[PDB]
Order: sequence, then structure tokens, then C-alpha cells
Amino acid sequence: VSESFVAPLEKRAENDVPLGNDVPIIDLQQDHLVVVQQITKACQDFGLFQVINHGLPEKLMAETMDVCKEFFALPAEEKEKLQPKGEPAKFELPLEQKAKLYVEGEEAFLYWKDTLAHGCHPLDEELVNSWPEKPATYREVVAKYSVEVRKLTMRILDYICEGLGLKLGYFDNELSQIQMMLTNYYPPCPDPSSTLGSGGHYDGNLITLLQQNLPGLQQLIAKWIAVEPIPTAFVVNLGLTLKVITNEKFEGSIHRVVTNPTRDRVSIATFIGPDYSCTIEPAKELLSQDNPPLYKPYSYAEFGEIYLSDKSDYDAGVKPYKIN
Ligand SMILES: CN1[C@@H]2CC[C@H]1C[C@@H](OC(=O)[C@H](CO)c1ccccc1)C2
Ligand SMILES: [O]
Ligand SMILES: [Sr+2]
Ligand SMILES: [Sr+2]
Ligand SMILES: [V+3]
Repeated sequence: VSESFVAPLEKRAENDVPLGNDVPIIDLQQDHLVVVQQITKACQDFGLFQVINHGLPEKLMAETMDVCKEFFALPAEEKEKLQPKGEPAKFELPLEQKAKLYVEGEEAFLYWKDTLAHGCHPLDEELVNSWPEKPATYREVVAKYSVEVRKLTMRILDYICEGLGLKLGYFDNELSQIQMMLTNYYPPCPDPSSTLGSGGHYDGNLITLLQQNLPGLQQLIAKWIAVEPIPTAFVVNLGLTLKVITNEKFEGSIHRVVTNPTRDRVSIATFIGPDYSCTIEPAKELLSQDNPPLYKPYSYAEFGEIYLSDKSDYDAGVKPYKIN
């Protein structure tokens, strides 16, 4: 491959990463308290779990994956319409909510990935008119998907509230006001041993719901494991923001994506989290002399600038705000 895509030796994935047999798969149609308890345990112990029987229509999940795949099948002349000044946009602030194609990377290198990203909340004519024009059904399908994924995310955040002992709706405010949808395209890679689809990271936001049909997602436990694709499930990744607000009672998910030499892969990730104007701190309701705050309050915008630029460590974004 082009030297642009060659990862530093220490970041390259080993060829045989084992299945994560201990990744929790949580049935949301169990009894209410069982769901609260299983989500709580997964959040405390792993920070990454899957949800099934989650109430989001399977048909809609399939239609959304279809229109996302159709988008990435569009010819170059249509994709150029989402490349500002003739090249993909960068993940840097300000992160605008209009649809763009993005490039991402970090011994500088690029991730083997094309990403379409746009905001989803609140839905209005102005936002949806800034979404892709093609395929014709993208706007109708993804509007419905974005509303359903938000509804499911807020259900999971309220299960989390009950598990933590926070009032229901604790996160139904400025802490969840940004909803970015990223559709990721990983074309076949001639040298998977040298490249990464996505470098190891925490999601910087509050919570992310990821939809996948094919292997490539891996989680850091020391050891990397493979997250089994369940096409009708969502993968839930807890973000650095939730790790801070819970005072590290919950784990954040550290995960990466590897390339494939023979087939393409499309994933859909919905990133819910604070507005850039938000102040992030450990929830005061949970703090005590036995549970002192491990972070000072900080600007989400200030965090975001570091998080998007500094990949010296997974939690480089929050290192400046660590206390006690
Ligand atoms: C693989 N990369 C990682 C995660 C997704 C993707 C793009 C970038 O993350 C985001 O753009 C999200 C959007 O909410 C974000 C932006 C600023 C602060 C917190 C979170 C970095
Ligand atoms: O991500
Ligand atoms: Sr339903
Ligand atoms: Sr437009
Ligand atoms: V991620």
C-alpha cells in the first residue's frame, strides 16, 4: 500500500485476534430490573456490550445499511460534492453538522477508511437539506433511523441512570444534544498487516451505538479481542465523557478496526454526546469522601481539540483534568 497508510510497527494488528467470548449480549426484552442489572455490570466491567431485541425495527436497520452501501457505490463526481475545496474534511473543531466526507489518521499516517458524517439532532429542514442528495432515499431512511437510534440510546442512558442511582433523564439535556452519524467504508486492503481501518481509541462523546454486518471491530481488554458481528444488534461503546461523569465507575470502550484483503465493509455509528459549550465533570450526586472526584470540571470544546489532535495515549484528551 501507499506509505501514507502504513501504521507504526507497534500499532499494527496481529493476524489472528481471538473472538471476545465474554462480550455481553444483553436482551432488552428481559424483565426491567434484569436489564438494568446486566447493563450496569457490562458498563462497570467492559464498557462495550451488544443489545438485542432492542425495539428498533430490523427492517429499518437493513434499509439503512442498504442506503449507506448505496452511498459508497456512488461515482467520484457525486462524492466530490461532499469534499470541501476538493478534498475530504478533517475531524477538527468546529465539527459542522452538514454532510461531508472525512479523512482520518494520526510518525503520521492515514486510516484505511472513507467516512461520511453529519448531525442528526434536532431534525429540521435546514439540517436534512445539508445531507447527501443521493441516493434518493438516503434522507427519508436516515431521518427515521436517526430518530429510532436516539430513542434506543435514551432508553439505554435511563437504564444506566437507574444502575448509577441518578434521576431518570439525567442525560436528556445538553449532555446528549449532539448526534453525529458516521458511515464508514473500508475498501479491500492489499496489506492488512501494515494498515488500520481505525486506530485504537475511546469514543470522546457520551455513548455510541454501532451497527455492523461483517468482522473487523476489535476491543482492547493488554489483549485485543474481536467483537462478533450480529447484523440485528447494536454494539454500545461507552465514551470518555461517560467515564468522567461516572468518576470511572464505568469503563470506556477502547476499540479499533482492522482491514480485510478480499472484501469491503460498511459500518454505521451514532455518536451521542454534549454540545461543545458544555462543562464536563463527575456527577456531584455520586461523589463523597469515599468517592472523591478524579477529574476537575473542563470545557468539552477544550477537551475536543486535544482529543481530535493528540493520540499519544488513549485518554490524552482528559489527562490535563485528572486530580486526586
Ligand atoms: C474514529 N474517530 C474518533 C471517534 C469517531 C471518529 C471521529 C472522531 O470523533 C468524532 O468526530 C466525535 C463525534 O461526536 C467526537 C468529536 C469531538 C469530541 C468527541 C467526539 C474521533
Ligand atoms: O468511533
Ligand atoms: Sr419499536
Ligand atoms: Sr443542500
Ligand atoms: V469508535
